[PDB]
Amino acid sequence: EVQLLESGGGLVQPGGSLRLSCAASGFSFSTYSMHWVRQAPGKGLEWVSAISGEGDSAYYADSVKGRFTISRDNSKNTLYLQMNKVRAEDTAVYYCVGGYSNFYYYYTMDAWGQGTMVTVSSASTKGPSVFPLAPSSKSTSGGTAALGCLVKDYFPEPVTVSWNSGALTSGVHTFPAVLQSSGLYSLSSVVTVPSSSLGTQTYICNVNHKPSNTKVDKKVEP
Amino acid sequence: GVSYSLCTAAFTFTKIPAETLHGTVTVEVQYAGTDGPCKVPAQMAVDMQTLTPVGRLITANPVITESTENSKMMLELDPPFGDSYIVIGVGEKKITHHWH
Amino acid sequence: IRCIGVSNRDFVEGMSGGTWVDVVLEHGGCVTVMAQDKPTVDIELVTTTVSNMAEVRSYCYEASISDMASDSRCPTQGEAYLDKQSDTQYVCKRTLVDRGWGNGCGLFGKGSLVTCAKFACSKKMTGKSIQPENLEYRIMLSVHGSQHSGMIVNDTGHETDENRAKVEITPNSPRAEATLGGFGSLGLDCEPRTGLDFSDLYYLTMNNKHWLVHKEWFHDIPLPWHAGADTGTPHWNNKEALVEFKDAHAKRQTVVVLGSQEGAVHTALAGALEAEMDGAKGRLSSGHLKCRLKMDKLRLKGVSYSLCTAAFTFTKIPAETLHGTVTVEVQYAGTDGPCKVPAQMAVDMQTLTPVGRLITANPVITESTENSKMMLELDPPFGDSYIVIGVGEKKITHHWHRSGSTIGKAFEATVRGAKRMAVLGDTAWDFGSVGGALNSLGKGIHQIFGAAFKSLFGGMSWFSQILIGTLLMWLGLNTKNGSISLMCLALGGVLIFLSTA
Amino acid sequence: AVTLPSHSTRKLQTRSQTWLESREYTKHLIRVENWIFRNPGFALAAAAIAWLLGSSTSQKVIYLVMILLIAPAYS
Amino acid sequence: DIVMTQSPASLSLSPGERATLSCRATQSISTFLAWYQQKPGQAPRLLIYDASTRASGIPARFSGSRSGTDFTLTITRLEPEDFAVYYCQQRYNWPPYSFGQGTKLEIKRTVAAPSVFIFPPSDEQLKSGTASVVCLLNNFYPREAKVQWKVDNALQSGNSQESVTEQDSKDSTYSLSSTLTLSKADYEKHKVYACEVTHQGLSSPVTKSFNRGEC
Repeated sequence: EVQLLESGGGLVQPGGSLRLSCAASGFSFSTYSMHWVRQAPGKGLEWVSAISGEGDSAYYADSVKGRFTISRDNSKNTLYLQMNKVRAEDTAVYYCVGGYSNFYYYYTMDAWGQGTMVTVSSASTKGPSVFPLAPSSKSTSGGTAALGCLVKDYFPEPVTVSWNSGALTSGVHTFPAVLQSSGLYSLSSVVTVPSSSLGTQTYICNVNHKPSNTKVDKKVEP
Repeated sequence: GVSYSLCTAAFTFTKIPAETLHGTVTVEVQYAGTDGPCKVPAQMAVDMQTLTPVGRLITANPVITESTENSKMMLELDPPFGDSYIVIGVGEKKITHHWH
Repeated sequence: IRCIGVSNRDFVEGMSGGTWVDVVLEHGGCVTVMAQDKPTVDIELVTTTVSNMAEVRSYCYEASISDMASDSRCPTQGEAYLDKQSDTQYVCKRTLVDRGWGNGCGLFGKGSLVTCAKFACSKKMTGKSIQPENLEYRIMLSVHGSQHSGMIVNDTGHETDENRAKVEITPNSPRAEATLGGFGSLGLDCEPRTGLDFSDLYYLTMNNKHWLVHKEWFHDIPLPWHAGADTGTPHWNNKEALVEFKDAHAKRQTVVVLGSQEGAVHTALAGALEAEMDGAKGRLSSGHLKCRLKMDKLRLKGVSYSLCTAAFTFTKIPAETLHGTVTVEVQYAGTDGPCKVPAQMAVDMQTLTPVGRLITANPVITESTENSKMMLELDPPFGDSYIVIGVGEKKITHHWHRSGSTIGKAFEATVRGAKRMAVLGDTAWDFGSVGGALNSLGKGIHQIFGAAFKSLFGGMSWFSQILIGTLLMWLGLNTKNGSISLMCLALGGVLIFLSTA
Repeated sequence: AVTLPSHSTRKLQTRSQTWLESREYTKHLIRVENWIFRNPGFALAAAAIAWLLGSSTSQKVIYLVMILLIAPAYS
Repeated sequence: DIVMTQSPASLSLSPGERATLSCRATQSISTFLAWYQQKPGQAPRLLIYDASTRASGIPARFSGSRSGTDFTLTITRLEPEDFAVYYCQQRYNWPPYSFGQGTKLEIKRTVAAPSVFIFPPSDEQLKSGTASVVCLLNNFYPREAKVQWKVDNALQSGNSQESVTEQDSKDSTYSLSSTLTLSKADYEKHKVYACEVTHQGLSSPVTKSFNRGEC
């Protein structure tokens, strides 16, 4: 069926060059023209570049002209979007759109990928910290409130954070990285509590991440 | 689709037609109606009080296929040389298009 | 009523059994349509609003030359070259100048010399395309009756009242049915793609002035241009039409710009029609339509009304509207309300026989007040005639004399038909045609003559038409043979084409 | 660009007027009159040239008019 | 130069009514438009090909029309599992096709009272180096607000990094984590802090001007 898998994840440092490789399989992609559509967080979609059925022809947008060149292997039915001269405006989610084209660039029924988290960050190797959050100590003796183990200044995105071995997961969701003034990442969320747990159930977030090695068991303080 | 009935009314003229370099006019229509398998009354006619078919039809026996509200169709007609109308309906709610 | 004083008003009468009539609506002209038992309806083509224009090759007319440069190469030492020649915004031209030891060479001869000049157009003109599927003709309609000279016979038609109607004519909706309250409905069957052959007409944009520029003239302008699909620095193909590389004395090659070609293209536009632009839409002031008038639903309002009692008053003294029709205004003094004015023309009024025909069929007073105005239109015969606009002893008559005769009327109709043929061409046979074997055979042989004449000559100016007409006149006055009708048909067909201006 | 194409080849004859219709009639006549007023000797040169051709005393006048008109607008 | 503009961008309606979304154009694009359907966190689908015919597996409740350069949607019945972000696309002449802007659909919810959680800055985190004065705002409507931190009778902005959560199924839970980035010396030189809510359901914003050292 419609299976457009994407690869080439991770982060893009300012000054290097990478390749977004879409593993397109399941159709005759020697005739299907391929396209590339961004997804900016907070803004709309952006059109980047596309490759025609004929191998030589390939167009880009005027804002990204002369920077991102694509290549299609007809024996592999794959793409290679060369990410040359990546600036700070390329922090979006790239996709792969494939449709049949009798002419150079056209489609009647469109296909889509799953997305690739491509962000730009210029910082060193940092670990996730445990920042508390708690409501006021006036109506916390039975009711509903909002709190959450805040994880900021981590590198890279994301950090797998749980809440009491999968118990207080009523409002915990994997939010994307809040862009700071540097390459540090941040996330913040709320949660729903029954508030009958101060003294019995500990609010320890298991903040664990592989390439940082920072695990500090801490609790929120009212 | 020879056994299908004719359309009733309420056509919509989308994709304003053109000449495909041979004298033929490829016309797209949007039948706004849930009658299902109906047959499109298309003919080329000068002197609109008479509606005499003067130009022959390329897409013989046009058929609305979808039974939804807005079923599309794409036809092709060969008008004669001069002035003509593309009458693609019947009754009083028909829509036409002048072609030269 | 909106067409009664215009000098290009023609009268079309008689239908094929009261069903339809074929007419041509000129853009500056007006057509007054009259029937036997149907009210007289005035048609007036007002505008032609063309929307959705896409650009074509846009030319420059005022150029500028930036910091120029020039460099030479020694003779038998190669050809000269610059790094600034590797940009498309620089014009250049290679030449051969004298070179000596005072000029720094070490070999006397004709060395190569390249002079670059950075081109920069400041103000450019723009050509836009006219699609034939985007014409929007507005047609004003007005029937004759129950109107005054104020806000009823003027342009006050921005509402939905009786006796006035507007319709838009697109190719998507080529037929229209204007709703006239009480009068029924006039059925239009316009053919807007047969306009002024808009596949070969462009839309110019220069100095906030616009023309209906012909396409074959527009494709042969020797000016620098880009293809129009650019929102940055244009490429400017053919930059060598405004720069001049002049060798002064074979020692130094100077490059100077030419002047602004605004006046040189205003004088070159001696055949286009000026149009206006109210935004993204192009309003025209010229052209012609091709409409069939379904008159089967047009009914006459006010036949069941009674006559007026008495007391008509003659205000707004009548005059002749340049064709023989007399616009006659009355001020009816009476409280009948919906009454019928027994207006008629009469020669030798002691017998009171209606002789001259009446334009405004069934004149009706509508207002129930005491003082009620009405605006009529009557056509007398050639000679002495009286305008009887009353009933009984309180009628008011008017001595009127239409200067002319029947054969003068026919001669003026022949002149009007010749001008109508010189403007429209093939479509002039369908101006008052009810459908026959002579208005469709004559239109066919005129279509053959137009396709054999507009392709043969097709490019003569106003003076050159008379210049070749003098030659065809001298070839018609001599060479006594069987080919003397070819020297007289193509003589008159060019002379009346050139003199009716 | 120098030689702008003339739009009088493809003028749009409607009931309304064109762009330059007042100065359209006396445009080329003014040019040939100004040229034949500034160059009087070419009248004698055309009488000397067109009289040798034709040799029928009716085509000489045709070639004199054609030469006298082909000279200001060089074509 | 053809920018696909969308008007309107949000309509506070109920599931079951109609919704008309229009995309505009500058030049003369005749009919070649394509609508899209993008849920947040999922892969985007289409809605209609040439604004008349859907894809495989999309019902006929959603359609469009053609009117010059504007293309208006016609939705018969709105479902609660259908409210997402929609886009437009250009397929005229030569690419790059121009996308729209993004049209979200909001629903009515409880506009009774927002949250008044202040979070005093948890002084061990202040000794760690950072400062998170998280003025929590939850269960409020609409999602837009203007938080002005009146710190010692002065306007301080430019550091507010909010985090708006997705809409809930029963009550449309909207959150706003207002955080003011301050150092240790900025916390020592400032004493009076004031948070804002700017709730459009009420007629007066609850400005809690709490002092440093309270709860």
